Amino acid sequence: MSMLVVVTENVPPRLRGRLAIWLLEVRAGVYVGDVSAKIREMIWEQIAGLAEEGNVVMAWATNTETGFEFQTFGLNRRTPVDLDGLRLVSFLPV
Amino acid sequence: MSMLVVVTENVPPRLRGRLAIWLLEVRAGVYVGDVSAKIREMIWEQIAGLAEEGNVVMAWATNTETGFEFQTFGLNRRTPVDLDGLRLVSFLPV
Amino acid sequence: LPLNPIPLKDRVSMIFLQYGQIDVIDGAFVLIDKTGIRTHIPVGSVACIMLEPGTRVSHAAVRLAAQVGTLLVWVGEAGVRVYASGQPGGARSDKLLYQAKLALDEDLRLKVVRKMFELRFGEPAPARRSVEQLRGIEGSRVRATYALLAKQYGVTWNGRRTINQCISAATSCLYGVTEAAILAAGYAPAIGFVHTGKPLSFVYDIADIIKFDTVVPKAFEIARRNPGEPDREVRLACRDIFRSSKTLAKLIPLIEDVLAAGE
Amino acid sequence: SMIFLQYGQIDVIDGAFVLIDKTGIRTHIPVGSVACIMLEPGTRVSHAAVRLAAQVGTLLVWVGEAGVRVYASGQPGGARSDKLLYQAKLALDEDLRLKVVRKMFELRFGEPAPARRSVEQLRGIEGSRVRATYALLAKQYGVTWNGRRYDPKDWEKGDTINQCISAATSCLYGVTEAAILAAGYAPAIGFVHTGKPLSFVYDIADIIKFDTVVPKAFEIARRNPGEPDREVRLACRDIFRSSKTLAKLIPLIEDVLAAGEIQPPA
Amino acid sequence: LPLNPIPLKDRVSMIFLQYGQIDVIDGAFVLIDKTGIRTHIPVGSVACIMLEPGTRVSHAAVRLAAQVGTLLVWVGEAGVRVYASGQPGGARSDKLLYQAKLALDEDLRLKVVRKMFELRFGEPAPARRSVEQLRGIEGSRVRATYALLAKQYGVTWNGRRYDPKDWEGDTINQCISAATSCLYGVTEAAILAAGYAPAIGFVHTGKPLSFVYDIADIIKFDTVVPKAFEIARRNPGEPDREVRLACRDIFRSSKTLAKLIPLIEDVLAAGE
Amino acid sequence: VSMIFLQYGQIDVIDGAFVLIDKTGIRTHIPVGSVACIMLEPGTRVSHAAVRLAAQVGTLLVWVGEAGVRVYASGQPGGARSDKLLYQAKLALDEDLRLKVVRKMFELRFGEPAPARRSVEQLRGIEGSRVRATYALLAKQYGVTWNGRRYDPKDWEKGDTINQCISAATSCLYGVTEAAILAAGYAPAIGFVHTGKPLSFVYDIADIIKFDTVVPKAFEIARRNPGEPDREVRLACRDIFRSSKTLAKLIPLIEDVLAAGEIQPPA
DNA sequence: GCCCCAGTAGC
DNA sequence: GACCACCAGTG
DNA sequence: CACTGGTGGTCGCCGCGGTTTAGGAACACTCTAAGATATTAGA
DNA sequence: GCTACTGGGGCCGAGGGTGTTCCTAAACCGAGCAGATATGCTC
Repeated sequence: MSMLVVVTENVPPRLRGRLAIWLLEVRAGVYVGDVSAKIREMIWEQIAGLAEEGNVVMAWATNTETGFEFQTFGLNRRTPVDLDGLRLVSFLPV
Repeated sequence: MSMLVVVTENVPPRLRGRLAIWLLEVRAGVYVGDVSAKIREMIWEQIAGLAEEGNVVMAWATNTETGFEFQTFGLNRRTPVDLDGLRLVSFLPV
Repeated sequence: LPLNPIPLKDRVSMIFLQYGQIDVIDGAFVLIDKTGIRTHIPVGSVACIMLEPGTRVSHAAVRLAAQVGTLLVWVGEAGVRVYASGQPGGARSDKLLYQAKLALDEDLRLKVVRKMFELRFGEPAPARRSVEQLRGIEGSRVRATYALLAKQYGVTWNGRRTINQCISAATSCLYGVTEAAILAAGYAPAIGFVHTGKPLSFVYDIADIIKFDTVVPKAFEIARRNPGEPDREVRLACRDIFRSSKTLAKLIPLIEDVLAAGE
Repeated sequence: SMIFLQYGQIDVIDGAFVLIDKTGIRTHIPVGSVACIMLEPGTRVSHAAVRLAAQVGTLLVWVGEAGVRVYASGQPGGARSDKLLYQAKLALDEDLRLKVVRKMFELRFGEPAPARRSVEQLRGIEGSRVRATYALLAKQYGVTWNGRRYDPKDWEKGDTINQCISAATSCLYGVTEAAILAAGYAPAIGFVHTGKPLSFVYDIADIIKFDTVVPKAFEIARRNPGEPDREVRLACRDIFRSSKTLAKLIPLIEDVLAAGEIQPPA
Repeated sequence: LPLNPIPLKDRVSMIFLQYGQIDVIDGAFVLIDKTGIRTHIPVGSVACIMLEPGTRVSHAAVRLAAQVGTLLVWVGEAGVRVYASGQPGGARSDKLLYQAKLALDEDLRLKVVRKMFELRFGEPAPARRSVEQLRGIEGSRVRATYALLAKQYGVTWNGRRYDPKDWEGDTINQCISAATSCLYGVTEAAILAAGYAPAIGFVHTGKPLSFVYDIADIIKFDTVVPKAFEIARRNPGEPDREVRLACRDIFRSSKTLAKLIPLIEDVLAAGE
Repeated sequence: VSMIFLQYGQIDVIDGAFVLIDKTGIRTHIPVGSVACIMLEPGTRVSHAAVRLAAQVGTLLVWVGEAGVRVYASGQPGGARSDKLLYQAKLALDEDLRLKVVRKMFELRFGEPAPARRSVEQLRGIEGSRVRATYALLAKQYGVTWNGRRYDPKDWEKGDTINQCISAATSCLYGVTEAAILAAGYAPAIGFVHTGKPLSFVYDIADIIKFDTVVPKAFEIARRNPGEPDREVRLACRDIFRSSKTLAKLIPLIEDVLAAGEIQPPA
């Protein structure tokens, strides 16, 4: 049971309702909750199955060095990058 | 040491850079991190002193029934509501 | 996508809804009030949803709540249970057939009754007593326990029918979560051993085993304070009691421990 | 002793279940008139209606069109424990189990089951005759049959006839499960099928499965329409409405269980 | 609003940056690529930022890093330390006066050296030995520890060469230099942040980072070098990234950042 | 100890030399051994090669404000040479050398030697009295209203114009002084009159020249009363430091103040 | 030369 | 009668 | 990129051998020289 | 609502007697019946 945040963008309303089934949507396309690893894998299954055009980013609490991890689906100007193991986000130009 | 999420809306660039000092901006106005209680309350002081016109919501991991708690600054169409202790979000009409 | 349920220990205890129509929007369980305020509800992340008078649930909402394993419970006056809707085939055949097998055999039924008696009260049940005799003993001790807590919390008590309001609200919440757990594990709520006949007999047994631990005395406290809004304080205290005691996580091992007496 | 409601609000007027549709036609329903209310899509029930149904014991069941699916039901798990313990008594005793299975065989096919056969032997005869019936339907309706092939993951990557058969069987499990719930029995307690939460549904549905339900799947298979699953679902809906199969399944259930020679409840 | 550093224990150990100009945008530490790709660096949440060849830091960037107490370390080949921008006047008077007090007295100096020996090898140092003698004993122990770890992990081992002009299929020495360089980085950051002087050493002396070498060498072979040997046996395509990643994991598990300062206080506790 | 100030340009390496390319293209070629300390003013960007060269020849880099008004960062953090830090530390820990250094600070600040039979706290008292009289004298001479020195550290705007000017002046002075202490290679935390705080030595040396030019200029700006007084005081201290060569002159003053201990210098 | 801010388009 | 897909129009 | 308005189309996203096993702030202090000769403004 | 772009202005948010003390998949197994260089279908 760790903390979860799912940020959606350009996502069709099916995935938005489906995410609202389990997670609290505190801002447009920003969902937050507290789920286990299995439930998180199921929610990511929903994300991969229902977005189809938009981009989604999912982050959850862990025991890594930064204390959390995140994962992306689809393309966004903000793209994750690897720095010798540590994952950050970089903003691509136009 | 718990997970932290900050969603900003219509805040001046000062607050966005200040949040970029400690947290990872994974989407426009969406910051994620893992901080202590002191660092969290400091970041909130930054939000209060630096937003001045926009709305911010901060959600951090806890050991409550929902596994997390959140607080808000400013006004948003999505407003927290109290249902017999459980805090949800309502989407107010125009 | 399948949209399968979440384990019961992972979700929130209970949510109360009032005076609004309940719709499904883009797949979400939404509550709309007379003014137009839409309010999404994490239907999949709550054990059971309580519907108060004034709610108007739609078909797709009942289907949706059913698919995510979230028991709907219509309650009326003072939160007393009126009706309920859940999964139509959400009974596990091995658990159901084991329970019914224990219920058919008179010997195993006596074993289960003695187990419930020995779990509700610290002392073992009196030996060589039939089912009805143990039922009467447990009933007399229930009356003496209600009167005992009544003297401890200092409220006038003429029998189990303000105090009946608080007791009915808290015990009604416990019956709600207990019914949700019973349906979730696959057992039948109508097949009871101590209580019989009523369609929620097993819920009355399992929940009555543990209601006097923390649920009833808190209702006596709220009954003595007697605030202007008793139901809300009772609900709050019920959620804190369910979270602190982790009742939802230890309800199923209580059922399996009771039915384990059948060897 | 039951009624389907759709496309309207279910409210209470003078102690009666009133159904107010879109055109304003109110359907007043006295309490003693129906034992179950089958709620179809497009219905919204009020709190007073659920309160009335509760205070008179009416069974509410949220279903699809004509009971093609069973989405939810009031008194979940079973309201009457006597009928549940009755069915369980019939299923735990091996002798009564074989009696009920034999009655299922004699009601499914005209001839009685071969004498002194166990449950697994009757299951083998049943499966073999089901194979021959698949072949017979294939030759009669003139469709190429390769077997009962279906991949549980990719529905689209499957044979069209197996899609039609699958949709037809799903609708049949719908009406059947609705009938078992209306009668007041547990869908999981089965005699030929056992273990899964809808075993009884599989048995009772298997009694009549190849009577105009699966043959309708082969019929829709001949035409090869654009969306065979929808055509099969709607065809099954129409057959359930005309043939009144839901209403006629309850006596079948009561007799199948009645073959146990044990006093049924009332 | 003021901007203050967060405790070192709550930080990520290290970040390596290369081939881009480091600017400050809206008060943020930003790494801009030659292609225009901006990459924000959470400078306040890192203990060291290693700057590889290709980086062009701005005045505002160096100021900002020093303000949130994040050490800047310009780094050469195999992660070796070249330079370091840090917090000016960031040393505590009581701490620095205690350290210098211990270094000025010869007896207290030998006390601190013996404490470093006992904490490094577990067993107390031989009695009636000078600083040069404990330095030679320490040298032999280090040599035999390198050889022993080499035979354990099964790595070709000859010399422990520091000069990179000796590595022309010699990856083990590169891994040792990179790992120990990461440790030297976080240890220097811990010493500066704690308020001590990195130049005032006891075992190592005359070097500009003698205290860093002492404290880091106390806990070097506990976790950091064996990991370098593990990376060395599994011949990698990019040894630097593997060694950095492994050192990061080691720092998280062994809680090195949180245990550095109390180790320093335990070392300097030799003289009352 | 030579030094050079650089602003508004890119610092790169050409032919083993520090080249500085400014906004207009003026390349400043700097031989590698021509300067011991580079003061990086606002607007400068340092390439990795430059830091590598300065590192390999031991050049101290300091990121400062204009003319040394603030000290933001510095290379060789904490101190690169242990001999100087242990020299200053030995002077501070021994009370006799401490009182010698303090007496040299007194004699250099005013001109007259302090009285012989005096302790450290007594010299602190004489200093306090004389700076009180100096506050009154400067206030009466420039004709600005004086009601004391105190202020509110929790809010800068809740204070006198004169206290704001004085505080800004002493701030810039602490900048240039700290820059000097770092360029000489000594510890800004090891003080003799001031003790305990991480910039005690900066306060010590700063007190020597505090009331010669910067505080008089603070009373001048306070008398003129501009719109933004802190910016005017800071720019004035910037011009004073540039024209009077305050940074360069501060270092030999440090070397003398420490040399008063009659103990062999590091060299 | 580096960086913040204000205003104004643009999607 | 309840719900969804679609296709834009605006800030 | 999110929210919203209207219209036309659906009533849905299935398949069932059964069972066992794999750290700040507060206070408490020096000292001086002027001068309310006590107390105080400065370090 | 976020992002980009372009002039215009500034190089900037401090102050310092000191030191203590306290606040769930797979493997295994039943049947019939067609029809057979046997397994294959079906339950």
